[PDB]
Amino acid sequence: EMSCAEKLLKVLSFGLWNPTYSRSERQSFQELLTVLEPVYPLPNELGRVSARFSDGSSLRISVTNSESIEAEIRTPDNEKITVLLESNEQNRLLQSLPIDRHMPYIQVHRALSEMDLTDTTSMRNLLGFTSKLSTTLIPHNAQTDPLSGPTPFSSIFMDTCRGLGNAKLSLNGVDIPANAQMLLRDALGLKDTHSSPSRNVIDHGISRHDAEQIARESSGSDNQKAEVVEFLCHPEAATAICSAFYQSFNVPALTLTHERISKASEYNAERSLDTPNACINISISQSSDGNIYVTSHTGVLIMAPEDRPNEMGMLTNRTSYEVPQGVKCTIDEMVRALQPRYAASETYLQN
Ligand SMILES: [Mg+2]
Ligand SMILES: [Mg+2]
Repeated sequence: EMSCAEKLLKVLSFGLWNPTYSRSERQSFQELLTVLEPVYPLPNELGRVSARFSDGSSLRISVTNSESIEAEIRTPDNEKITVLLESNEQNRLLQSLPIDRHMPYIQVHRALSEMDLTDTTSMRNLLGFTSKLSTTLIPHNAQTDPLSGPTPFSSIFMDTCRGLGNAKLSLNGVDIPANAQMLLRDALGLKDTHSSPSRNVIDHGISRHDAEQIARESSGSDNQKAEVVEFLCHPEAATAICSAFYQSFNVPALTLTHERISKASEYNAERSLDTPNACINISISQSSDGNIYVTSHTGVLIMAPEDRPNEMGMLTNRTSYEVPQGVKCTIDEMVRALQPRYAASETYLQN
């Protein structure tokens, strides 16, 4: 029967919300979608996405600047083919990929029927889904620019302390679980919440011994573990990982959605629900030429007015950037060199 990559390709071609799927099938297909990862795109691509499944199959999807879609599928038989896909109103393919697009509106998605926003777990679950869906590019101004103001990136290492062990993190699609993230925080030298990385890490990256230990705890085949190790030993791996946690990345998105942010906050207060103020989902990618790419997602709750059709949902902010060679893990270096791009979506719970 079909490989995972082939299953995912089918779901994407025909759309996750296809009438023939039951709720239970829709749920199972969403777990396949979790394997999709945004990666560094080629110069002619608006977005590139990659999934490597444990059955040995893989799917890489490229969207050209002209929104042409190509999907390279590798299946256990040794077969390797590139399929041409088209996005239409029926499949919502373009909407079902972790890519940024210019659009006249912030993209709206529907959550699966079983999703809710009761607690930490359910909120992290929703972000697990929305981090795989499309976002709309938003402009910043001097007021909302994460890279402007008196002290851009000043909170970065506290943000990293806050995020590690409390975030979804993948490196080349290899999930780094909570305990491995705590090891990673130690390896960076972030011993306490008011500290910055050790000088040795800044200059040489994470030690090979520390990198091995972190990769060991993580998912992945042995080859994929080697990928993670080689990534971690780069001085700019520390820059990538730390910079990804910046709390101010989503300020443009928060500003344009401030009423619905406020309504969600008031609604949860009123019925005493304990939800986090934000959830974090990060995918870092290094290409075989060594180029490092960060896609960082922050989800915050939103709620539409009572008289509007929707109720509770999530505002997802996607921040994308390259970490250039020679950018060391300091505030000044991040400010000097990083040039992020910002995009958002709104995803609402169903009836
Ligand atoms: Mg790679
Ligand atoms: Mg309403």
